Amino acid sequence: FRKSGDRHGWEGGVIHTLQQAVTNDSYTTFKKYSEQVNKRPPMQLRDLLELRSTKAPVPVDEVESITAIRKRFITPGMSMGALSPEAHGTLNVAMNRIGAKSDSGEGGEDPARFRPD
Amino acid sequence: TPEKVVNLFTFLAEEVREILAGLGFRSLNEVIGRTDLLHQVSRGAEHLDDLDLNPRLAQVDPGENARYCTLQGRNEVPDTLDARIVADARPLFEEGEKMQLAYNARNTQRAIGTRL
Repeated sequence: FRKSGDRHGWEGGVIHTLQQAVTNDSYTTFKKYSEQVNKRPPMQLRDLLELRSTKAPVPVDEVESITAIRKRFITPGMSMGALSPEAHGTLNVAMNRIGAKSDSGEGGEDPARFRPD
Repeated sequence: TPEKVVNLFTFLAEEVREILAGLGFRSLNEVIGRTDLLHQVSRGAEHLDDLDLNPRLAQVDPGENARYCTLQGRNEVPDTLDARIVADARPLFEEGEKMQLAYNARNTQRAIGTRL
């Protein structure tokens, strides 16, 4: 990245916004993050598609619970050789805590981890 | 001594057996809810106005449901949000690990978080 041109997907301001929003729990800050991301001019195919419907809006309470959606995301594998063991363990702990499925990767796994703490 | 209480209840049941045999029945289910077996005797020497115990013997016909009948087990009760938790938190009850859950709560839902 340079200030001349060649727009990228991750710049400084967006990174800082995401980090502050995730460390401060301010969901309004995350909404500002999402508005900052979606506001950039087209860069991918998925920025050339609009979505519409025909029925009436439905209040947000009727939408299924948050946990039934969080249990759908997964964390793709990342080899223990690439990133330090601390990050691997933190990702595993968090994902197995919310209930989703984390991934190990190619670098295998330490046997002493095969039991809960 | 507990033997005293055991003997006391044995004696009570024995007397009940004897009087029920003398009455002309065979079990307790045959007598619960019947008031047409009682009668009133008064004290004529006291001359007081006879206590009108008649309303205490008023017998209303039960229809099809027996006077003593009762269903088995406790009466059911609708389920709250707690059920939705005990299905999504089963890893806790099988391994014992930390858990963080999130939900929307309406006012109709009652006693959120007692079954767990």
